[PDB]
Amino acid sequence: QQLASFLSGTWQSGRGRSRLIHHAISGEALWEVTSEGLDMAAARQFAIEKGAPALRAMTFIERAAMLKAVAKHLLSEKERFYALSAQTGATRADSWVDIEGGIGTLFTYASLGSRELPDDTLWPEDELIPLSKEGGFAARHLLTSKSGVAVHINAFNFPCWGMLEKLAPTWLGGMPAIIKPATATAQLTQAMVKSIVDSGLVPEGAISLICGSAGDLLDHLDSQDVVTFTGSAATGQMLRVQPNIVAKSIPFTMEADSLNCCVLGEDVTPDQPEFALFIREVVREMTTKAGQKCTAIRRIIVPQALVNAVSDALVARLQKVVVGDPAQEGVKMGALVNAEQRADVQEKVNILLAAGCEIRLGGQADLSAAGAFFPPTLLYCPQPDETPAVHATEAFGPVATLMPAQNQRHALQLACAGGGSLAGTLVTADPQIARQFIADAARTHGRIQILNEESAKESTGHGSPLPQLVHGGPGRAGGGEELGGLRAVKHYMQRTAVQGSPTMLAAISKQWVRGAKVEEDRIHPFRKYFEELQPGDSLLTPRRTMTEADIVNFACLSGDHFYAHMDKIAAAESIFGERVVHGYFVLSAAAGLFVDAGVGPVIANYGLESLRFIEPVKPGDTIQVRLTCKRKTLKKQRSAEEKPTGVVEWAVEVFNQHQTPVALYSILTLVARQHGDF
Amino acid sequence: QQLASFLSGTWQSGRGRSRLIHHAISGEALWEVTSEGLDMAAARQFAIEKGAPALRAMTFIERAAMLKAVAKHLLSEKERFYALSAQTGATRADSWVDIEGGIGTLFTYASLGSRELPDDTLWPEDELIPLSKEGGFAARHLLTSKSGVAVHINAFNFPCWGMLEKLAPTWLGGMPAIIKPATATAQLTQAMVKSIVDSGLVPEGAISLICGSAGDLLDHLDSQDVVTFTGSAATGQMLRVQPNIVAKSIPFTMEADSLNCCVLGEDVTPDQPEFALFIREVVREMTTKAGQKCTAIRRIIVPQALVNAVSDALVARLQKVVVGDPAQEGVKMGALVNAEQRADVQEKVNILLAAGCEIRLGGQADLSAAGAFFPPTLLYCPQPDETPAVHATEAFGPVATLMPAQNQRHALQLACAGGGSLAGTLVTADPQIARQFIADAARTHGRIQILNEESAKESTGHGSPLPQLVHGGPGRAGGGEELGGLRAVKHYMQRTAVQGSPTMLAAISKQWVRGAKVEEDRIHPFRKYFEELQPGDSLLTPRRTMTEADIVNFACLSGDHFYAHMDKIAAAESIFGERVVHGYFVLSAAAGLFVDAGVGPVIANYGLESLRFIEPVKPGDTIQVRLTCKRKTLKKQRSAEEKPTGVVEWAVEVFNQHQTPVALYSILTLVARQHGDF
Amino acid sequence: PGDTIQVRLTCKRKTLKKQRSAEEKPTGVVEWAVEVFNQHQTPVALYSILTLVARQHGDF
Repeated sequence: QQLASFLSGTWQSGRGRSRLIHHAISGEALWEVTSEGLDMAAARQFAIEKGAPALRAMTFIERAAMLKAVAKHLLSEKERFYALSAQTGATRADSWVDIEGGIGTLFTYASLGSRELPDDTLWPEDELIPLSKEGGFAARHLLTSKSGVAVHINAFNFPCWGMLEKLAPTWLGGMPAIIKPATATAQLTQAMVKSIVDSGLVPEGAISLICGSAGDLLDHLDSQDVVTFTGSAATGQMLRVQPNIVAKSIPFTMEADSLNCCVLGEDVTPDQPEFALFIREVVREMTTKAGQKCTAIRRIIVPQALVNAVSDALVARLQKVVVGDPAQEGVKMGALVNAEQRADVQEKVNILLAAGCEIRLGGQADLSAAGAFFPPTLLYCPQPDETPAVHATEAFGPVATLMPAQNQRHALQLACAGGGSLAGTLVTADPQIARQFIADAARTHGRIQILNEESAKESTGHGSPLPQLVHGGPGRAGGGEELGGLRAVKHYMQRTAVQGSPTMLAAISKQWVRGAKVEEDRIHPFRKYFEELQPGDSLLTPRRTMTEADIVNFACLSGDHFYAHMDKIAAAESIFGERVVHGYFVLSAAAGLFVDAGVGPVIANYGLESLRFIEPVKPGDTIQVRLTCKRKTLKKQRSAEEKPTGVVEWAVEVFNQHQTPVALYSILTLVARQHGDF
Repeated sequence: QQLASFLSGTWQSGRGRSRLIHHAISGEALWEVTSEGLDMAAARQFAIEKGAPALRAMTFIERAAMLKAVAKHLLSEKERFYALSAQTGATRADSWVDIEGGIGTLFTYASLGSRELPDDTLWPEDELIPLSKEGGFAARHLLTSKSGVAVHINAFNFPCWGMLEKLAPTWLGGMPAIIKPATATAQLTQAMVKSIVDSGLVPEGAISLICGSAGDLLDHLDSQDVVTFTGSAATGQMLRVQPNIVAKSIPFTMEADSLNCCVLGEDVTPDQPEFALFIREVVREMTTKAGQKCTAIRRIIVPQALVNAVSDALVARLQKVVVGDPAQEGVKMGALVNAEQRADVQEKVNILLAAGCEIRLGGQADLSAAGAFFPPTLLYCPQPDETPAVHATEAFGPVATLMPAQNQRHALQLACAGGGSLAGTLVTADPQIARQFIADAARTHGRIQILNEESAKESTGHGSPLPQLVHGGPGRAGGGEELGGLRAVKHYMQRTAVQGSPTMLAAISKQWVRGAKVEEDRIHPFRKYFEELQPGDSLLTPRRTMTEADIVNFACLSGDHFYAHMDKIAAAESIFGERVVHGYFVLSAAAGLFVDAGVGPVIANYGLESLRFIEPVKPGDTIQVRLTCKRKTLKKQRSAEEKPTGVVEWAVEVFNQHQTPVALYSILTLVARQHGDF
Repeated sequence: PGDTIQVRLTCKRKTLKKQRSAEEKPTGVVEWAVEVFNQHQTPVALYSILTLVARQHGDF
């Protein structure tokens, strides 16, 4: 039953030297995997000629909606994925984290995209940068999709999460994806790819899959493609010096093995809740998915005095973990994915012992049984700062090393001796200890959690990467960065500075910018439905002369009697030199000048975005407002009942009688549409 | 006279095989350069043991002040720099570009840093991310300095701008720098390093200088270091696969040779001003410092019909450029820097001719003269889309190739045929043309300018990278990114997600976050001076019950009679279902509840940052405000006269009587300090 | 109009009130001196206000 790979739009396989996928529990070879003789160049050309322009023609909103649809469809069919995940040696909870976290990543990126990306195919990322004095020359930065294909080489740990956490920003960025899973678990990736393809929800050529070897696919890439790698450091570093990849300046992100730490702060005593949650945390991160997560804890750093009590508690809670076939009731920790991984973990443990580690629990595994089971293992390092192997060697399984520290600073040095890690944890109740730990050791960790009693009730965990937070680390951890919210979307896009006149920048951005041409229409802009509005639709209001009576009435009604408005003596000694009008009254009176009173398309206001008070307004000044439609963003109907709306941002400029701007800001509104999209 | 290297705090030189620095005009060898036998490992250790912690102890405000002081001291002594620049073959305007642009980059980064970086040693880049339902578990992203040293390997084009361009963000990020200029022009870099060092304005070990070869410096770097390279693509791609750099995941960004284009829009005709400014632009970019800038125009793409007119105009304007010794009155364009560079330019021109290019203006130089002069060379390519060498070969001199296009889209394809460029220019007057060009060709360009009549008045240029805009490009341009404002500062820092309870995150951040512990005083916070204020100092105000009278009075005073407030019939079928209170009146009444009236340390309000209206406020509801000090930022006294103030951001939270929030926002404020720092 | 006023509020006289029972809250009577000045610091109004003020400790 050879495993097919989906490329050039067809399901096909290869012929030659194979590899086998065994059952992690029984040991039977239940899949054969090979991709020899497949035209890799044809697959790349297929993804580029028809997948990429199809994705790029969609606006960001349409791509986010497509992410959401795909997530829903994948969620409806999760039972198939659970049944396949059972073959890899996972309990129901590990398959849960993998499956449900991958789909939840899709949902999170869909939400972020809908909420904060433009309704366009281009993405203007910052505000307009003025580069002159009369305003004829300005700049802003834009992001456009790269035109190539994204190749994601994933590791066996998370066959579904590891694919979707990369796939979601790849599509949100507008790029097709060629996915190459790890051979040892490709059967679970294939089924999810087949589900996505058979849903009909994504464009043709937007997703390809290589089961087996990539062949010479990297030799055919050019500078508009991107490559991401997850796995062993040797394979990644070999890929990093790929002659084609270095000749074309192809972006390459690497995520290697890291030695994640968990530190116990000096301030805690064994009679505190922090001690118990620390023990529970170390055990959970040691034992979930048999400790095969990239973020699983590998080094435990405790104060010298606490070592014996900590070791007693760890072995006590850790002996109560039953390893076996999760289909049996009473099993809490399954097996490694194959006997090869078991041999690798055993030889790493043997290296650590040969380099000066004592067994506290279960160092040797049954290296002959059918299932790839490993017993939970807790090691001890007595000379932590002169045993350099414990800071470089990572057994990729339920194995962790306890080690002592001193004076709360030796612990920081030991945490940094890892050489760059993905995740670290500090259990403490003292906020100053946590400040010191961050300021000293954040530079070697990609993610750090301070774990006290309050955070422990809803904390997601030491080993769980959330889609909103970056996932990566320096040095030993590869150097790359994933999952930083929209930070990940930007890795599939080119950033470009665009210089020119404001009017040109407005036309290019499809958003109005300061100083650009406007259009006046003799119909108030608040009477136009969403579709009739264009950026640059502008209204000059009538004037209102400020008076002393306005200062008095506003101070009274609001209750703000700040001396700058109500005290002549104190105002004379201020920077302005006399009494001025309240800034909030300038804001309110401006709204009074431009707001259309009667029922119309404008539904809500709900938001003001960047208000600066530039010049003071005095009694005797006359103010006037220009209201320009700045940006529009359609909102997708989440049902057939909801009335179709869109978001409109408006630029507001308040001028005095010298045409001098005295206030600048944006308002957000909800505006109704004439045509919904169900 | 041998050029010294400043490493380990001492001025020293090397002994062995040397390179010679010849005068570009006369040809005399006036410097000898070698660094053999210098302890590079000692230099790096000197940078990281005393330069790096010294820079890291400074807040971003102090490092910005140090940048400004260094820029001033450099500007005062610019005559020496101009004199050493004369030796390189530069007219007064080219040296002005280099010297004043480098110093202006320092000034700009000082300004950006003092204006928008925290008064701390850590940089919290984003707002708090809630990760729980009850608010016990959240996260935000921090940036902290890396521990290592930054090695900047610079090119000969811009010996002053090329160093300070990288040095400003390196220091602002808290990293020591080791500068390695190009040997051919290291005399100008040495003098600027001498100025900086004998100024006494920077910490010890914050800048080192290697004149000549780098020896084995790259072999001794670890994961906390960063490397940058500008120059030849072969040398950079060799550095990219340096075995130590790849084994340790050391960040490495490369900038190489790019074929910058300049398209003429289909809309323009010879009778338009666009045509004249297009000619002027191509000629200025061709002849400024002999066309030796990385952003010089190399490919001119015009419509097939305009080809002969453009070729007449370019030749005419370009014969008027007098090349010679710029010390002679009447010279407009100087020499190249070396006879070696002149030979390289000549052989690139010969390759282009051998690949099918027509001479339009002189293309043969004097390969025996003492000065390294090259005449302005304008080539012609008759069949642009089938001679691939015109899109791959770059003569680093006063050489540019004219080529024809068709149908407005062949020109876009030609622009993209360069394989990734730093800069491109489109001359047009039609904004739709500009939008099409951007949307299709931004992905292969790092910077693009739309050049019309309005922008021509104050346009800084095609070839001048401004410090606010990114400087880089994909593919053939190396793939790197520089100068993007604070974007470049973040390349010398590590980004880290920190999860925990809001109280822990507030301690780590030194800024109050939503949900964190506050502290109340019995003294109103607005009566405290800057130094007495602490993030989290908080005031619960008294309550104000909203009535129908308040709605009527505010609508009357402000003029806003929007139906949701004043029309009970229309409000009946709104989403709220009855009349509500104006959001701006909620804002004003909140200010009335918390603002202290009497003269105190609070000087100005001037700002409101992120206002959302969460829930409607109805008549009969009672509101109460919690005002919390969120973030403090000291402002440096720019004289001894001005009063010392600081910037305080305040968190405002308005609650109704169910303790439900109805408005959240921040106010900015100027607060007087007790003690200035002159 | 154009004059600026400022007030000094001074506690003038305190008089404790005996609790009628063990139930009623213990208050006292405070008379306050009020002095309103204009910007030449000359007084423009003088008067006293009476006030009921809550006590911390009753005497049943």
